[PDB]
Order: sequence, then C-alpha cells, then structure tokens
Amino acid sequence: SMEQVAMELRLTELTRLLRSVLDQLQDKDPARIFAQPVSLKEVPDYLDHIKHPMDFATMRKRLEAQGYKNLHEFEEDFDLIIDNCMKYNARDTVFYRAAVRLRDQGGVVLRQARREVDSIG
Repeated sequence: SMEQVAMELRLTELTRLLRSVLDQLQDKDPARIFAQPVSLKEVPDYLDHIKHPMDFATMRKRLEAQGYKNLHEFEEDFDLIIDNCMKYNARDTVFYRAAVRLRDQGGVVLRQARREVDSIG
C-alpha cells in the first residue's frame, strides 16, 4: 500500500537522524571504551553481572537494519551502555569515569534529537 510505503519512508528518515545522533554520541568516547562488546573471552564472568550487554557496534547493527522504531528505543540502548559500565566498574576506574563523561556530554545531543524527532514528526 501507499500507507506502508509512507511509514517506511518515515522509518528511513528516523534511521538517518539516529545515525547522525549515534555518530555524535560516539565522538564523545574518544578512547573507544564503548565501541565494541565486552569480550567474554577476556571477562568470562561478565554475564553473571550484566544481563543485557550493549555497545556502539551492536547499536549500529540494529540501526542499519532499521531496528529502532522510535528515539525511546535508541535511548534505551545508549543508557544500557552507560548503566552497565557504572555497575560493573568501580567509581575510581577509567571505565566508570568514561561513562559519566559520555552520559553528561550525550545529554546535550539527545535533548535536541528529541526536539527534532517531535518537530519533523
């Protein structure tokens, strides 16, 4: 139908905007701490601690399959990256501190993304 096509064009355009959001958030992680999944070879107990692992590569795979239907879903995954790290790692670690800085800096980007998503519809 023509309606399914229109809906599909909306999703495509959301995917465009989320790709730009993702790039902007990932620039806020210049050490690449959150770029890839925590390795279960190197952290073999990880899934005993963290039940829903997340990272920027995993998000990018979901994004490119148009697997984010709305900004809320995308933000859920970003918050998992931060929140998983702040539980597994102690306060005095470069990992925890990287997550705090990513959260603080990403807030700005996500604030305007929400306005854009609502504005363009």
